[PDB]
Amino acid sequence: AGAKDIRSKIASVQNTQKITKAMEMVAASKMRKSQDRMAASRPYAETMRKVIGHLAH
Amino acid sequence: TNVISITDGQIFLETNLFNAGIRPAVNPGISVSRVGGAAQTKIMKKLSGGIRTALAQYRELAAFSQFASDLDDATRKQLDHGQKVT
Amino acid sequence: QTGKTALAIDAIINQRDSGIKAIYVAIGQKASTISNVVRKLEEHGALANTIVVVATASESAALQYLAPYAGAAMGEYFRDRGEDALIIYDDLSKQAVAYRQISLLLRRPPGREAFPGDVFYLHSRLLERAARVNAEYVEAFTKGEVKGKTGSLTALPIIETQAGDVSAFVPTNVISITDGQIFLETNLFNAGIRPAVNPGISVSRVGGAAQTKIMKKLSGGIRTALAQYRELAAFSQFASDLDDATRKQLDHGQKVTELLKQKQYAPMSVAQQSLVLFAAERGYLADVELSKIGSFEAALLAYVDRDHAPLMQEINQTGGYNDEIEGKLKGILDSFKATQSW
Amino acid sequence: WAIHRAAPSYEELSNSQELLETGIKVIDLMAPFAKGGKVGLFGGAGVGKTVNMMELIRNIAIEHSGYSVFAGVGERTREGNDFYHEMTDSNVIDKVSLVYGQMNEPPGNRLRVALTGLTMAEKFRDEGRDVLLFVDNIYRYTLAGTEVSALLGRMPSAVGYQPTLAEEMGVLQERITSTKTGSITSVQAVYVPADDLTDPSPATTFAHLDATVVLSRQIASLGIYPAVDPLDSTSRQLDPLVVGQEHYDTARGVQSILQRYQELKDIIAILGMDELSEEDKLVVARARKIQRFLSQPFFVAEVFTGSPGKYVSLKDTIRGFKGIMEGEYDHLPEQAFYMVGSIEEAVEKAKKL
Amino acid sequence: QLDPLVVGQEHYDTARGVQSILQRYQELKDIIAILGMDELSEEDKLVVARARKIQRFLSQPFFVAEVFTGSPGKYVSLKDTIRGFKGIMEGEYDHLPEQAFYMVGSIEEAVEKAKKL
Amino acid sequence: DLDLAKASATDQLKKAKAEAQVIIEQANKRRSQILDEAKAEAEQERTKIVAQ
Amino acid sequence: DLDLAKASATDQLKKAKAEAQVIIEQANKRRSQILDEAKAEAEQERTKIVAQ
Ligand SMILES: Nc1ncnc2c1ncn2[C@@H]1O[C@H](COP(=O)(O)OP(=O)(O)OP(=O)(O)O)[C@@H](O)[C@H]1O
Ligand SMILES: Nc1ncnc2c1ncn2[C@@H]1O[C@H](COP(=O)(O)OP(=O)(O)O)[C@@H](O)[C@H]1O
Ligand SMILES: [Mg+2]
Repeated sequence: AGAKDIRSKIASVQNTQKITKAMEMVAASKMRKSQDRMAASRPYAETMRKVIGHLAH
Repeated sequence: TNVISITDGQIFLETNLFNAGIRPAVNPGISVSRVGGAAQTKIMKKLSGGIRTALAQYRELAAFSQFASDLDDATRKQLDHGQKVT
Repeated sequence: QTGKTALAIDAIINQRDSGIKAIYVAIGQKASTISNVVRKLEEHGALANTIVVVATASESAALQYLAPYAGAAMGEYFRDRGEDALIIYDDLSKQAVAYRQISLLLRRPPGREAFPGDVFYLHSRLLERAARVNAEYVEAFTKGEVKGKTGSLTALPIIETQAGDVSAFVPTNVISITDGQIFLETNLFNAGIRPAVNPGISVSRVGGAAQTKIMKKLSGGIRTALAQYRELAAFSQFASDLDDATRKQLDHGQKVTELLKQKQYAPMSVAQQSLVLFAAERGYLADVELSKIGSFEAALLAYVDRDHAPLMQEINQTGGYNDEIEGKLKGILDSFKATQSW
Repeated sequence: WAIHRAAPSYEELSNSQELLETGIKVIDLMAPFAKGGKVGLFGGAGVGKTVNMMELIRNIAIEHSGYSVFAGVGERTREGNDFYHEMTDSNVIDKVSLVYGQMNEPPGNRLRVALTGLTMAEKFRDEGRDVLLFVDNIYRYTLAGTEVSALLGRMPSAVGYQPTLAEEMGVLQERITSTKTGSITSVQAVYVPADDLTDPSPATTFAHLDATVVLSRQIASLGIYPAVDPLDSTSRQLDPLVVGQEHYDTARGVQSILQRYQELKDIIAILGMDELSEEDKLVVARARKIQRFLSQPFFVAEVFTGSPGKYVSLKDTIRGFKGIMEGEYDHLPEQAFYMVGSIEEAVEKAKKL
Repeated sequence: QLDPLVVGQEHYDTARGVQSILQRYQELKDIIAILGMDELSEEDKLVVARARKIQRFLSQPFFVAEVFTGSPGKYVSLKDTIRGFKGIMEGEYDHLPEQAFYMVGSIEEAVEKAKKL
Repeated sequence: DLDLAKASATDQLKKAKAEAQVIIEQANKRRSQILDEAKAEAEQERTKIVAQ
Repeated sequence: DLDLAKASATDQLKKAKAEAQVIIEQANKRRSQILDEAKAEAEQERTKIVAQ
């Protein structure tokens, strides 16, 4: 404790807060790309299940 | 804080900028002139307007720099310009 | 700007009929505000039961410093004759500043936050006169002209504190002189929870001995349940772990806080308060929406004003809680919940 | 007249609580002035402080019959010179008196200038007018009182301020009131040391302020003028008991819409507009219309915009924001509301926009 | 007087165990404040769960506080309290909830209160 | 079962049209209570203001 | 048959409940208006009495 070091803590925590805001913005964008890659994975499995259904049922 | 009350502005010189090799270490956004464009010549008044906004956008997108910018584009162009003027 | 004055003048106004004389001491306040307060006291008819003592912000610091001591001396007249009085000191922090000015102009060596050490003695000797006295003191004082009565002077000092800091010097001096504190929080006030009372800090050292039996019984743990509900909400904001009883604890606490807010200048009698507390803690607000809580009370207090009025007149006379009265209250709330709409 | 007097006595104060109709939509809605109140302008230079001051001087001289006094307590001589030229080249100069305490004068000069302005405003009040007193920095009055007290050698107090700090503020601020003959309203620029609202100078001043207007660099960046911030500007005249329930509900309404819009604008920043429901899109639309409609053209600003200035009565602002909030005028575009005037003028702008 | 020779080793060792856990919980509060608890280590979560139970088990009803709590008061003998704290630190109660430890005289009363939830 | 069901559907269709009315009836009564209490409080207030 | 019948009958009960709030909303609106009128007359009466 001591206002010159307290002011040092405040600057350190402020810098930390900016970077976490940046990580929130990036995580939202990566979520979008990975949910587009998710939809592209559906058609292969869907048609393969229809063929398996045709033989099995 | 007395002399900041008396004068028309300040050029604020930062030691972390000096250590980073920004020399002269003028720190924009906390250094300002209250006279502004009236002092400048027309050509400098015309051209300097963009630099102030460009450097401010660089300050915002500086957080996205170290952690990678691979996740954005238009900003990667704004960041690229901002670093090159800096 | 947290409602300190509003709470104190609404206390004054509710003694308008209760036989307690009132005194309001304005120290360092704006004269416009003082004239507006007096005009609001007169608008509600309380003015005929109050003394008002004024020292405006324009007046010499000595007049401010002696302002609350003058007010105390008038309040002591009623106490020593075996009557009851209530005294408000509108800012003891402004008295301390005025005494600090006079003390420093006399070059007296300052202490913590530049107040003199005499600043405890200043507020101590003032507030320690707000007392209740036994009948032998009243008899001996009045030379036997009054027998067997006991007088009292009740004091509500106000302290304004910077940024909510309850740990600054003068706030902590007065917290150590009084019998409790009501702490008003700007975060609640800005959220529209008004009056913005913060439980857990607030306390009354005297305790229930100040309540009527019915209020004592119906209130009970409501304080600590609200303090815990506020703490649970803090962690519940942070992660999801909802285990049903947490869900019902959160619903109950949110309905109680929505039930405890109240409008300025709308005091409600002990019969009305005891119905409201009965309805909250006997569970009747089950099936009732938060947006309906204010409607639910307004309809309930009109329902009991219309039909079961004689009980209200009984509970307001003697604040007695019996199984007979609990049964009547149960029938009133059962019938209202079942039969009426809001 | 002598500069030194006592404040009005208890029987002289006005037995009523009137409002001042400034004519500015943001102020009269969001931060209404009591007649005879104190207002604090909590913004830095760059933002239109002086043009707002000149607009108030104009409206109170034209649309009422008031005069103004300006007290430059501790002003830079340069800004004193070109404030005089900006008032003379805008025809407001004949309706204001100027007393200037330039910083190069000894401390006793700067302290007493504040009282010289106040005694001139007391004369115009005694003639029966309603008067505006502008104090160019109330912090510089406080600091002039500290410097003089230190020269006189009195023991310091608090954070090194004079021991008489609260008295000297009270001696100024209590003369500025509404009496039974007229009133002095005051608009005071405030500087907060170290950005610290707990420091004795802010803490003493805020006991006296009734309204609080914040000016924003961001709102100016949007091009919205006047650059008042609707969410941090406040007035303790916003209660139903003094301002009435329609005005209170409308001001509370636009505050809620603008606050909700700020949260939605963060959601849009991280996740785009696709996340918004129809209710959210309606809230965002009305919020943009409300934001546009807080702009106004001043008779002082005609030099730049070229549009004629407008004075808007309080009723017309209440009609306008009532309309936009409850979804009337949803059928005409947001740029019809910008810089226009009344809401009746907004629709007539829209018809060919 | 808190010495092995004066109070015996079991008391001394239980008191130093309580301090060691509660200090370690203070060392975790800054990371818990910034990042919350899910980023703690899997036994750091266990320390925090024991420390919060210890904090609540230090609380006690007083016979002079019936005017305030209304709850009946409790007297706890030395042998009974050190057994309770030792048992929490060994984790024999690590399946009760925190609220069970609040305002209870003895550990028995905590397991009984956990039966009442 | 077609004759039972067509009648029972008509019985049901009847029933909602009734019960909609008794809600709207009860609501108009509750209105009338709210407004008459509005007249009562309006008078009670005026008796205070004249004494002021 | 109960298909169209239940849907159209239950919908109108949902409408009647929504309309029940409409009725009670108007009653509270007029209560406010009635309150303004009574208060304004009471203050006007006081204004004339004081002037006299
Ligand atoms: N029950 C209430 N509900 C809503 N608003 C209230 C209530 N009580 C008070 N207020 C509002 O609080 C504001 C401040 O009131 P008041 O001046 O009493 O607070 P204060 O903290 O005493 O102020 P100050 O600190 O200036 O003396 C006013 O707008 C008043 O209308
Ligand atoms: N209503 C308005 N219309 C056009 N420009 C405005 C308006 N209000 C403010 N400005 C601009 O804001 C800037 C700063 O205003 P100014 O009064 O000089 O602030 P300050 O004097 O505090 O620096 C100027 O460019 C001024 O033209
Ligand atoms: Mg107050």
